[PDB]
Amino acid sequence: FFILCLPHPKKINNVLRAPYSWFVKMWGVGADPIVVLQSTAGDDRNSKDVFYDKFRTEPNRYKALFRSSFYNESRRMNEEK
Amino acid sequence: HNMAIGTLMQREVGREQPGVLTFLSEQYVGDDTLFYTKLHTTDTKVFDKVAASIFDTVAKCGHEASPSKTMMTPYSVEKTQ
Amino acid sequence: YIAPNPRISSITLTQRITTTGPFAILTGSTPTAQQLNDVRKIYLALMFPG
Amino acid sequence: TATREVDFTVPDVQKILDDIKALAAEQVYKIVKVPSISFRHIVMQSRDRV
Repeated sequence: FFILCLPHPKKINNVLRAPYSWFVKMWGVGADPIVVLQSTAGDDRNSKDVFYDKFRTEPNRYKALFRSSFYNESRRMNEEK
Repeated sequence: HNMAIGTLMQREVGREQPGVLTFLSEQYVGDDTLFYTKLHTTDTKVFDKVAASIFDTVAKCGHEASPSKTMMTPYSVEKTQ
Repeated sequence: YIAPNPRISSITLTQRITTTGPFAILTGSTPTAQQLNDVRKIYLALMFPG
Repeated sequence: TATREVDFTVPDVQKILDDIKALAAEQVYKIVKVPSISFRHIVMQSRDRV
């Protein structure tokens, strides 16, 4: 990474930070056994009073969803970037 | 302005592909929206048409939201860095 | 050897409201190599009665 | 050791309600303009009897 910016580091890093941030978001989303940290809070989706349980794994429900054309188009735009 | 756009987001999804993608939360901050929804089908064709009607609502408002910037994922969240 | 069906001793209601069985600390335990050989003696004394 | 075995003791109710809904769109019948064929004839080198 340091060799690539070193020509023009303020311009290279501003356009290479987008596929580096996108890679960490969409990493472990497609695997079939998914390990989560089981949490519990209020009925509202914005409740902050959360209680944590131990780790566990669960089968992914969205396994076949990532065969779509939304992600396949979104991945080649990031490989272009 | 994100609230007036985001309320037009839920209408066209409810009027072209009804019964899918019920909305449960609406968080609007500076230059960001965050919809906590749940998806009612793991389909390759139907989800490809629901995800197309979201971009057609923003583009027919005037803005240009990139498909590489838009996030539609089950197990990842970014909100205010 | 067949362990019993794990949902016999616990029912889950909504997402996070599950029944907790009475022997919840023994069912979530594991036999060592010595304590499993003692199990094989019990199924060696039941198939041969006297 | 807490995440080794894959879990199944909590049945996902939201998945089995999305499959009852998808079962309601199963079109059993069909709408056609002409009914299907039910008799065919073969010619035994004749002009009167098939």
